[PDB]
Amino acid sequence: MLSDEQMQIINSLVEAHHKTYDDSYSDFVRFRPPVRRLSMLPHLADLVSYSIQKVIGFAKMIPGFRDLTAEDQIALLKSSAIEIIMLRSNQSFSLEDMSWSCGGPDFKYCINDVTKAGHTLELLEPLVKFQVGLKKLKLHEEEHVLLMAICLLSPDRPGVQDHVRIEALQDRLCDVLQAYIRIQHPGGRLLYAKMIQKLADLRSLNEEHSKQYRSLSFQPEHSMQLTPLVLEVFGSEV
Amino acid sequence: MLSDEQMQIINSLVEAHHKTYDDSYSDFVRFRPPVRRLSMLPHLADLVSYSIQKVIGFAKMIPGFRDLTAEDQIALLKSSAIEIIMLRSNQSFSLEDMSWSCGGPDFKYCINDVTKAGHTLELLEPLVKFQVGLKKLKLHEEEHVLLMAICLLSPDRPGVQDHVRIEALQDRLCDVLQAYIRIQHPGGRLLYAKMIQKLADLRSLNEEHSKQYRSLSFQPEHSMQLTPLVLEVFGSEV
Amino acid sequence: RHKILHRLLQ
Amino acid sequence: RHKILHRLLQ
Ligand SMILES: C=C1/C(=C\C=C2/CCC[C@]3(C)[C@@H]([C@H](C)[C@H]4CC[C@@H](C(C)(C)O)O4)CC[C@@H]23)C[C@@H](O)C[C@@H]1O
Ligand SMILES: C=C1/C(=C\C=C2/CCC[C@]3(C)[C@@H]([C@H](C)[C@H]4CC[C@@H](C(C)(C)O)O4)CC[C@@H]23)C[C@@H](O)C[C@@H]1O
Repeated sequence: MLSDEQMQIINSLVEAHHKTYDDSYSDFVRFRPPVRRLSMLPHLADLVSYSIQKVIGFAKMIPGFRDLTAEDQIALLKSSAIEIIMLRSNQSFSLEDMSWSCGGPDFKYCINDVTKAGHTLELLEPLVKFQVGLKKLKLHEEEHVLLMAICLLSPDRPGVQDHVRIEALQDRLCDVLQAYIRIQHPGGRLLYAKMIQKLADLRSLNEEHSKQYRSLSFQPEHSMQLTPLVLEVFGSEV
Repeated sequence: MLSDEQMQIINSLVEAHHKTYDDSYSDFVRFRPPVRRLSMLPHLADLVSYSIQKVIGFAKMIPGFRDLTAEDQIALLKSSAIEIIMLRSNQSFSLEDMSWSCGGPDFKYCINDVTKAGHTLELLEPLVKFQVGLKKLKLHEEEHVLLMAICLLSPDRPGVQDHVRIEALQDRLCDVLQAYIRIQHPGGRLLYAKMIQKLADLRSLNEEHSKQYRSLSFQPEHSMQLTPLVLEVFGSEV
Repeated sequence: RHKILHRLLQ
Repeated sequence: RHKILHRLLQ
């Protein structure tokens, strides 16, 4: 069975995620509205900016993260933010419509919408298949949040100084997860390895997105539609 | 009477302004919506960004401007943009409501709205009185656009290299204006000097706004709400 | 620089 | 730098 430290970690991560994920999606009206060249870019830029703020808020509540150096926190966030957004977005994703539904049909994004923000099927098809594969895993809340925290704490990001400590935190989390699946997830025998596979997938998605983003943000007429925060976080200026 | 060069200049400036000022204000729906800390800042940031794009489009069609060096064009724009926005905004201003009406009441901005984007009465009261004084001048279209072009071409901006040429263009415009008022504006005997006074007022408004903007943009939690273009243009990084 | 990031990390 | 400005001035 699980320990009270592991349990407290789970409770912390769940509370953190609840504090930074709004299931009402009521904030979305504050974004530059959707439009259907690159009509969806203002809206999706605002969406992603909002989401980065959320990921930061979540990371600050991961046990041990805000004990890391500001440099390490920044490096971990700049490397992982896009992956955590991809992960956390599964919660609004639907196997039925094969797309993300955040309230009304105004805030319902299919592949074409994201095409209208500069991206290609080389990213969007793998992204969608990742979403579907991940949704079919039917993770518990506890597992979802543990996976985000784990993704965030990978020490093999560029720019990371304290490899050993970061890897320590990450390991503690992985033990928490493996134990949780052992004791609490019936028929979850094969689950942990699948989740780890999903982290690898995220690395590939990150790679592709970073190329396409590099393409987009190199054109001033498109980058001007981005937000300051997006520009900072996805920027290369570390 | 006026000459065909002066007349062609007037025709050019009018066509330019018509091409860059949308009287329907139909683009406003694309902005982050208004809200009534600093609730109005996202909306007014988008409004101003949009407007800067417009001022740039207008300047590119001023006779002689796009023959200046990129450095001089940038310097003139960074120094004058806020003033041209203040000037061009008179077209939506109303003496009745003492505020700017751009279609529906959603896009109707009074002093309080602009207070909710970080500014104080030290700027807003002079700005409003400037708007009212300028509106009471009842300028012709031709005079309005000439005044914008003239404001844009002041060579006594910081960063300006080719003082003599810029001052030449500006002088030609001023002759165009003075003649226009002479021949075409009944009872406009005192008008030119009043308009020149309004340019001075704009300098004071610019001064105050630049201080308050410096204040705002120094706080990351507010500057993150600004747009890339706004940050560039009002930025000090020339 | 990372002004906004620093800020948001309190 | 003025990337956006340069761009917009064609
Ligand atoms: C971001 C979230 C949600 C959806 C995320 C989506 C669906 C729309 C398209 C998104 C934003 C992808 C695209 C590729 C984004 C990533 C960055 C952005 C730009 C800057 C245009 O490259 O494009 C990433 C996750 C994709 C909705 C909801 O679950 C909240 C979650 O944080
Ligand atoms: C900008 C325009 C219009 C209104 C302009 C207004 C009314 C709302 C408040 C504004 C935008 C002022 C405030 C002070 C702006 C200037 C910059 C901006 C920030 C960045 C918040 O300081 O605040 C400048 C002119 C003021 C409407 C319409 O006439 C188009 C015109 O271009």
